[PDB]
Amino acid sequence: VKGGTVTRKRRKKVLKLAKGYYGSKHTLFKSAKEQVMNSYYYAFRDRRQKKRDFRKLWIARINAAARMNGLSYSKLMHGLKLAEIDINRKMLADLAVNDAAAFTALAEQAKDALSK
Amino acid sequence: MKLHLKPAEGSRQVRNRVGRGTSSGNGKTAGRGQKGQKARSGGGVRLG
Amino acid sequence: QITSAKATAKTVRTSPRKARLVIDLIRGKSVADAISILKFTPNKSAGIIEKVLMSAVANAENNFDLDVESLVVSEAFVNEGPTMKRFRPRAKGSASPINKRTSHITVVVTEK
Amino acid sequence: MYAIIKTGGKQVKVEVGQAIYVEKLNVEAGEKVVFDEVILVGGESTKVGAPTVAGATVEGTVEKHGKQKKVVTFQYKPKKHSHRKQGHRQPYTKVMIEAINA
Amino acid sequence: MRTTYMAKAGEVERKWYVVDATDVPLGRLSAVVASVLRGKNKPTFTPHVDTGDFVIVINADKVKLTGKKATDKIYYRHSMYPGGLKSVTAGELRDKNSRRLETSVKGMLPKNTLGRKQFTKLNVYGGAEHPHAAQQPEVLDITN
RNA sequence: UAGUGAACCAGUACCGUGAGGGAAAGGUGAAAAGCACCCCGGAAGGGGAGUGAAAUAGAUCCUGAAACCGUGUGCCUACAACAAGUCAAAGCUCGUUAAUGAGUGAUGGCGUGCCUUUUGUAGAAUGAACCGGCGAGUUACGAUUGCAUGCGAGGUUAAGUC
RNA sequence: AUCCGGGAGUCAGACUGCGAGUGAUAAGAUCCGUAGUCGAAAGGGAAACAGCCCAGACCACCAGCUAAGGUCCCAAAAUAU
RNA sequence: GGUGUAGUGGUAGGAGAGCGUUCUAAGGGCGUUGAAGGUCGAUCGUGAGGACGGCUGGAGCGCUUAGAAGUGAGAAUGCCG
Repeated sequence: VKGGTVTRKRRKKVLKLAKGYYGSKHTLFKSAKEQVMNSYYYAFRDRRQKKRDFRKLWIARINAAARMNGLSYSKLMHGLKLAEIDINRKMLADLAVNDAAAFTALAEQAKDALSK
Repeated sequence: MKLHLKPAEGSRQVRNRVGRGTSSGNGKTAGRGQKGQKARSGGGVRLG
Repeated sequence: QITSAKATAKTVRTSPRKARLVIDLIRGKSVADAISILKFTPNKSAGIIEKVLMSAVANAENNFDLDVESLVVSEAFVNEGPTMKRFRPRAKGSASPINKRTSHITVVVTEK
Repeated sequence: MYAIIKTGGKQVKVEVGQAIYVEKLNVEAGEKVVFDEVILVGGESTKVGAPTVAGATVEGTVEKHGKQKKVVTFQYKPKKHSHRKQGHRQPYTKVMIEAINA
Repeated sequence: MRTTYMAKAGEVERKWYVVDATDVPLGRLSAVVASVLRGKNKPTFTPHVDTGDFVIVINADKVKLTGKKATDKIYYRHSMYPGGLKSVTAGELRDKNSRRLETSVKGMLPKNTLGRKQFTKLNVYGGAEHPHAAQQPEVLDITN
């Protein structure tokens, strides 16, 4: 049994996952398999640091727009969870950017709750 | 039953081929582990 | 109709790097300037691309065209040919190989 | 119009005449879906509610059942001998939106 | 993929502020000023786009150094030659080059290519007067 | 690169005084009909014109991959420390096995290759210049155990003849 | 958990908390008991760090709550009382 | 076979089920209106892998059931070009 067209299907399926690599890779079948493996490590990591990053982004934007209304960067959280309001922080980020009237309404109810 | 065939159930096993890549379970030293004279070629002491 | 006659010359005994220098001095220039440039460079790969341009001009004259004075060198290539292989006795018994290389030179002459 | 709606585990903004990409719903193509939990209603005079504003139903219809692209997840551990190979491809449902709260 | 404002390079409008420095220590001036220049205290971040502002600092001759550090915070430079430390400075820089004391904010920022862009929005003047009065700056009180 | 070392003028060429050692190299098309004649050039080589279904089958002649060397161009690059990726992403260009499209990438986060051997590796322990081909638990005779099949207080042939 | 059979690897271990010995009550020393982690363990913290504190990844998501450790700026959260 | 509860890190190693190459047999098929091979593609499956279309190419090759092996390459200070 010869080994005719079994290796090339492998190696070209490896290369077609390796287009756009800075240097030699494109054209070396030993050193293009390796960064495919390391790219899979970084893909595994970075699917689980998308979710970390956007919490930090929306927290920073909520902090800015909350300090715009005199409330500190955290007392919105305690104030809304006393007033039983449970928006995701993504949607508080979009309202804090766009709807200034609605964000001031939410901020005044959070002022109203912890004013006991 | 004609030429174009069924064995009995459990009548015929397949094989286990050894030293063919590290995901079958028997690649890189073939079910023999690390060094020592049970792991050379033709090693192992006589019986008893 | 057509334009742009060709002319090549296969397996010329010159190294291919040292003929890529001269062809950098011709790309995009008219035929009137290029022969005058190639007569005043004292290299070996001057006296070859001269003959390639003259044969391409003669193809364009005596097959298709007129207007010798409206032709522009638009493309020029150097490609590597079959290398010979020899040896040489280095000191203390051993030996070391020696390439002997060849090039394929083409010139395309459009009108403008 | 605004309707910040809990669907699945997530929250989406909603207007009229748009599409959402939602996790599966066990409703066939071209039928009616009524989302019930509404957190905020917008427009001009917003109606902030302690959770699920009463008297607020969001209708809508389903276009398709389709999938995302594959997510190739290969793990290895260096200088030892390992290969786990998978592939994963979640299904999703579009939703056309009609008639934020009647 | 969903909806958050990744702001663009030509949407953000910038402003011009004036910050006094009469008897405030270095750390807290630099803290508030360095939190300004990244574009914080605005709800329109990116971690790319220079959403910052412009800071002008007045009366750099009258910045507090609390307790000691008047004769003590010896800065250091080395100049890539043997025997080359130059500990020339002290708290002397309150008098000579009170602009230079442009180090205790250059430390406070990242050291990317945005920590070089956003550093060029400080204009620190030792005296009490702008040259920049043509651009209409505003005032920031500090109870921070 | 298999099959004799040897498909071809091979125990030859070549190596050692000698006994001895010992290679590489198959394929145009059906038919040589293997390019008359013209032009450039000292020639080699080429462009027309023809033969031919095809000459990008023109004699190194079926198909013609990879490293390697060139030409043209859509996007980017001259204040920048980069295991060279991935995640996020403005602009510019393009239009597919129609779908939650393709190329490129200003800028920001995170991040010390692959094997083998070790109590321990990024190691400054040890191996690879690159690409392609070849290149390692098999068979005969016995022993033992699991599974299956036919008979079952019985089972079963061997050498040998047609 | 025991019994009857088919098939192996392993006999160089480390450091940390706690009892001892030799040592100079010196060592990332050496040699023993005893528990954990590493070997065969990825994720968070101690600037970076196999062995220390928290905790064991079938897979996807631009949802939520806490541990160890933290909250002026690089860098997310009190310039908290 | 709706639906509950529980589980799914891993080296030496033990166990189970599949992908792919060449040949043999039987059945059913394709091919000068273009087979094998090569190149490009934005396609399908959980995996090894399988289709379809565009170009090149010029005489053989798939599919189903069972069988037999010179049955799979990234490393030997590997051998040949």
